[PDB]
Amino acid sequence: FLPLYFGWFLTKKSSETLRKAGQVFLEELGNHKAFKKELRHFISGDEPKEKLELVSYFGKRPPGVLHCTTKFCDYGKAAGAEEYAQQEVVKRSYGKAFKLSISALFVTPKTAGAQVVLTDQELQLWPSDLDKPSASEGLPPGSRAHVTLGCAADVQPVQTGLDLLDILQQVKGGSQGEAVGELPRGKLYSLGKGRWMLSLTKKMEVKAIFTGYYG
Repeated sequence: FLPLYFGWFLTKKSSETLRKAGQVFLEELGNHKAFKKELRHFISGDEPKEKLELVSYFGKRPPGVLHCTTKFCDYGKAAGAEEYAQQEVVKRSYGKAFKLSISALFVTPKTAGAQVVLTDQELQLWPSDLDKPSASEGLPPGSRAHVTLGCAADVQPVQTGLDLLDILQQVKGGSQGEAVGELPRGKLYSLGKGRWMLSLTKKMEVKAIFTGYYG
């Protein structure tokens, strides 16, 4: 019977490779004071001065090896769960390997992730009844696809996908900056309100298995 959720779980090698790249990006935001000051300000505003390690702040992360979620099923209880799981494409894809393209890394006051750009084949596994469709209104299907690398202590890692969409909505408008500058792996954008996106000069391909997770 049905899992807590379905998704693509990264292999040991790829999970550590993405983990490290996330870490380094947090350290770059934290090592340069233009960047840290602004993130620290939309995190804590005018709270008592306090030291902040971004890698520590984003220490919380959903259980299990790193993953890109498709459908939350809650063991059959969530809406659309049986209809998702009965699909031949899902049955067929279970236990099989995929490669996920990571196009960007992003951080907000609530979360740290990697944007996934799904192939057309992988989109056949993307559900069509996701919550808040207004949030991705006018964006291609599969826009919120992501791997959550960390989130702040009182944030549900589901927030990560909404944070990504919000960034993609702003960049569809053009309220993206010109890049604040270059980092080793690409152009860095300050979108405002403590939101940062690193657009990778070259996409990272990470290996993963499509399967189900139990709690």
